[PDB]
Amino acid sequence: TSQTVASHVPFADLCSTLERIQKSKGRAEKIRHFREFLDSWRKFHDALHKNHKDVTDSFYPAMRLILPQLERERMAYGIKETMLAKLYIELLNLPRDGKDALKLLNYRTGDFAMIAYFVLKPRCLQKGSLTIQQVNDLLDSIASNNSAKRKDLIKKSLLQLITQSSALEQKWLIRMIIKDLKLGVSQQTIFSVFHNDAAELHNVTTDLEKVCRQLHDPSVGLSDISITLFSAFKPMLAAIADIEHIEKDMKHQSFYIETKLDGERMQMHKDGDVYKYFSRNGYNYTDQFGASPTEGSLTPFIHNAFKADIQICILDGEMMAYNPNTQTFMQKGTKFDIKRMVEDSDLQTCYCVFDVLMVNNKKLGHETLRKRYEILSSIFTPIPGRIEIVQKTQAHTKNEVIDALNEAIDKREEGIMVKQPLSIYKPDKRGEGWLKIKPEYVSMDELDILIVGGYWGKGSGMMSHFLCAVAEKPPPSVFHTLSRVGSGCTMKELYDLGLKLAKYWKPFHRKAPPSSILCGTEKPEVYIEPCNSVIVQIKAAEIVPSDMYKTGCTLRFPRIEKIRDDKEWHECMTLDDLEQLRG
Amino acid sequence: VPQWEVFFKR
Ligand SMILES: Nc1ncnc2c1ncn2[C@@H]1O[C@H](COP(=O)(O)OP(=O)(O)OP(=O)(O)O)[C@@H](O)[C@H]1O
Repeated sequence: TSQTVASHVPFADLCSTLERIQKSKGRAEKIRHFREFLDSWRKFHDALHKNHKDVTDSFYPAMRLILPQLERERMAYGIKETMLAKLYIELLNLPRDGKDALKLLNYRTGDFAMIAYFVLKPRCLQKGSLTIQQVNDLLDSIASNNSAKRKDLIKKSLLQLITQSSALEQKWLIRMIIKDLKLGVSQQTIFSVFHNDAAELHNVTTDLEKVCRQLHDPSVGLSDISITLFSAFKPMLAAIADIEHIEKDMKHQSFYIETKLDGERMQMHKDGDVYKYFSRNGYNYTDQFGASPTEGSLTPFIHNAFKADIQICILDGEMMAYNPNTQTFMQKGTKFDIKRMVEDSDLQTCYCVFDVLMVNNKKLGHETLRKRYEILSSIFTPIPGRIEIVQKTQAHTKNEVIDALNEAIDKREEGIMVKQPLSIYKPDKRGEGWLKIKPEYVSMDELDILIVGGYWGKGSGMMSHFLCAVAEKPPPSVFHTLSRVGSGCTMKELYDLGLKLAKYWKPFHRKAPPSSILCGTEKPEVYIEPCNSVIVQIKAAEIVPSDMYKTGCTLRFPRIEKIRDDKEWHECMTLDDLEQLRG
Repeated sequence: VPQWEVFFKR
């Protein structure tokens, strides 16, 4: 009658197993102790359910305490080490000014659980009373009441966990709440011991419960473990690659160079008017983006972009904040508050899709990437700034990838992606088919130089690039150009700077140039008098020889990091400085 | 009804 194994196993039996494992020296011994607990569970299960029919009961109530980091059903506990300290100080009735109280309070980073254990052990002699199931009920209570900001009920659930458990169970309970058990055995090892297929399964369903239920019998595997509709799969990952080796790395055959967006990795699951969104760690973001075309920040706007033949699909991409007025994606690192601006409709959510894993009743994971891309084009018609196919192009040249990387950094992207056209989709696997390339930046990151010129181009107009200079050391009235740098308004402060500078630009005349600003072959469309301009902080990979600038050199992969409006124009970097820097 | 104590501590 709805019976469960967890309802018969003392949490104490779980914690003694954990203790034995943690205290065990070698991998083999650690594994042994786990197999022993597991096997008892499985044999008891068979006994408990021999007569029972169609049972959903499994190792899950234990599994989730053993791998607390993978809990997805329960929301956050919201319990601080310092909050426990206080509860424990009051409850154990410690001298409020004594070493024990203070050691719990002033705890920083011996985990807290151990410090707590050594205070508890002399004082808390009770034998434990709770089943694994009851521990789960109480943890559920904490999470649920956390979500509701019902602090008092939270205390009461905790007080039932503590006063009902032994000292040793509390040490483990604390680790289960912090979600760091410190067993000295990887979660990969845990899955391997549980079932040959546990890890593969977990990668395409970020769900311990399904993993435990479906693989409850060790001696029967699953085949064609695959991405399935409404199951969070772990994203495929890009490995770092040095530019020098790329041609080899892409197997000396054609490859894709795709835009690298720094957003939130999000997967979209679609069946009709029903949508689910999962983040990279397998959390549900459907409340924000929209379950149905009538709800949320995205779904109502993209629902009708899906072509007529499309009833079911699974997409992988990045959520970006798009600025409609400048047609620009906003970078994560800004002084400004992106989520609020998206909620205030100053920015909007844009889904940039680079992959598709299922279309209708058809699984795509084991298709060539090239085939997947073809299919992607058929999935939906893009709407700029809401749902888009990430831009890609074919290439086979190390040369072509530097071009890509140069233009990427120029447009204030932070790198590029390189992908094998024949590669298949491999959940949670890093590298393999996908590489990422970024500049080799050298910590040179604090180049503070003056804006002396600008270039109009794409976007609202607003400027696409700045020309920057260093100061000639005065006995500052003369500057020497050093580099063009991308100006795109990927952060509002660059946009605000533009409005600040607007009234100061002056037409640059090659045949009658200003004296305060000395140029190489690179001339700006407009310039600005130095006393009217602003220092920007520039990150660069290196300084290289160049006749385009007066300094006789320029910056490789430059990028504005900060607007240093906290420094007067005359605080500019000098040639003398730059010379010293090159060494 | 199978009892847990004999499956674990055995
Ligand atoms: N076009 C793309 N195709 C596949 N994956 C991508 C793409 N763009 C971004 N990603 C994933 O998103 C990540 C970017 O996240 P994030 O914003 O942290 O980047 P970052 O901090 O600028 O640098 P890094 O990429 O090294 O983390 C990439 O590392 C990659 O795993």
